[PDB]
Amino acid sequence: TREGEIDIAKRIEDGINQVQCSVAEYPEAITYLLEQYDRVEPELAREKFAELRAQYVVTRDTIKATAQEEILKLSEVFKQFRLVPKQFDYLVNSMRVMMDRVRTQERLIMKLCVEQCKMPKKNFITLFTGNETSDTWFNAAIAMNKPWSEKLHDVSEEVHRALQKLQQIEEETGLTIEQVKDINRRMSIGEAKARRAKKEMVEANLRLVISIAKKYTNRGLQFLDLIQEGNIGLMKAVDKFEYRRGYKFSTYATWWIRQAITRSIADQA
Amino acid sequence: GGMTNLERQQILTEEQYLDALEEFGDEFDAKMGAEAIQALLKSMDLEQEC
Amino acid sequence: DLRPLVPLDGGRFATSDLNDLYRRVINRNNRLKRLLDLAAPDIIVRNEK
Amino acid sequence: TPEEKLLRAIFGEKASDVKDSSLRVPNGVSGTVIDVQVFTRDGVEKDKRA
Amino acid sequence: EEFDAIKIALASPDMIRSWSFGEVKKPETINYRTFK
RNA sequence: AGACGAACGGCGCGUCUUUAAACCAUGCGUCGGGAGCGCGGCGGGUUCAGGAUGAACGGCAAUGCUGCUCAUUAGCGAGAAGUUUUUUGCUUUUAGAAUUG
DNA sequence: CAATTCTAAA
Ligand SMILES: [Mg+2]
Repeated sequence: TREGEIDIAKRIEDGINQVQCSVAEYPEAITYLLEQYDRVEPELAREKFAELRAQYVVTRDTIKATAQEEILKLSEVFKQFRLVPKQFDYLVNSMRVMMDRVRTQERLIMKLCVEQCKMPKKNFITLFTGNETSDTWFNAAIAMNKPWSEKLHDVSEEVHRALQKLQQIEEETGLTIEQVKDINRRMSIGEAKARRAKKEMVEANLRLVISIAKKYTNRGLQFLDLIQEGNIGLMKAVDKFEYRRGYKFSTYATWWIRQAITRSIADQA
Repeated sequence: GGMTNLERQQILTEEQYLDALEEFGDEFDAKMGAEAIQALLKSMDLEQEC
Repeated sequence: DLRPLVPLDGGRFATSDLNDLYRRVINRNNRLKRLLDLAAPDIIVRNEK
Repeated sequence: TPEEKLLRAIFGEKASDVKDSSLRVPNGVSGTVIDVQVFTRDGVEKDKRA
Repeated sequence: EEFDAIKIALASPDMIRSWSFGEVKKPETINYRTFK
């Protein structure tokens, strides 16, 4: 089923492209990237990094319009770099930690709406969504004096300073919380298809891994140990899987499976 | 569930889960097993609901 | 002592059943510990749990 | 000792030791033995009393 | 110890660690050469 | 005939022969330490530093050392032998029949 | 429903 794996690979490339684009769209991710590059501190790499610096300064000088086409051409000129596993994972980790903080802010704010006043979900979704920073939810909610709009002054003040803490975190980020949630939605979208990719890979590849593992049945080691050890070996083999090979799938598994089973029987048997 | 039209109690099995995952990775907090139910019990508050 | 295992002759025993049950539970818990050590994939830990 | 009970479960060869479980009259029962009656399974050496 | 009433309730994990004296690790029981 | 087997000893027993090893792995089997406090301290852990090991440590702690003073066990029932040793010890439940008050 | 026999199935 070469279609599944080739789709998974190209779409993983798409997902990492999208999150890198969001990083280019996000200030402090770029500050972290340049900080760690300076800490690590090839002429092609050096001139590419000089181009990155020039791009960063010109884009941050031109925040005011053409910045959309500007970040588009930043996206196409920023994708020439191959992503190291550790570095990419760490940058993704930091920016998802930002995402977790923003999620915590979201969490805190809608506890201040949902249960304390038994807010209807549909009405809150329709009304609150869209602005997130205005009086459209602070003292416009009291405006219509609907049955869920009289016991909000008692909580509007904690909503208040919670959201000023939220805007403090906003200037900590730099681009308005609407924009931040949009880009976070974009990266989460790409990551969602990435997880679907690995999901499809494992679910379709279950049959292949059990089929290759079934070759051994009289080792004396449990059929269970066979399957999980073979599976883990095949997964770490697939983690850098190449579709360019003309060889079939089982060819790219026998040695890893064999060594994993050998270690298993040697250790616990 | 958060601001994603998700209900705290609705149960969605594997294939609807795949669909929802594609709809949303975040704000659909996919937890499974005892841990899931355990976490849920922590969220619920008694006296207000009481 | 509440679940004694009489040594009557070798491995065979006159015992309360619980030795077996504890043995099984400890085995499976150790196995799950191994999985979480090795970062195996989802469905395997699904079967484990 | 060790290596013996293991051998005991493996094949088993016990020392020719002796224990006695004769039939004693249950206590508080006087008597006067008026008859004895012996049964032997076919194909065994008999006894003088038989 | 000469008590006067029994209270029953659920056992918090801290209590479960309070009662015991140390974690139990291996499924093995005895030496099987000795009975130690 | 002696040696070693987590500290000492007795005995058991594995191996070796003037040597302390080896085997094994909560590093073998089994009995014993009239006394409590004191002295230091085998053994075994903690902290630190060194870069694969050195130092310090006292909760505790062995073989020992100078001292102060609190006084001597045992399941049950059968059985054996000579105040002393020694053997043994239950498939009980589930029903059914007859008979008591 | 307290024993007292005997039998039979694990
Ligand atoms: Mg009467």
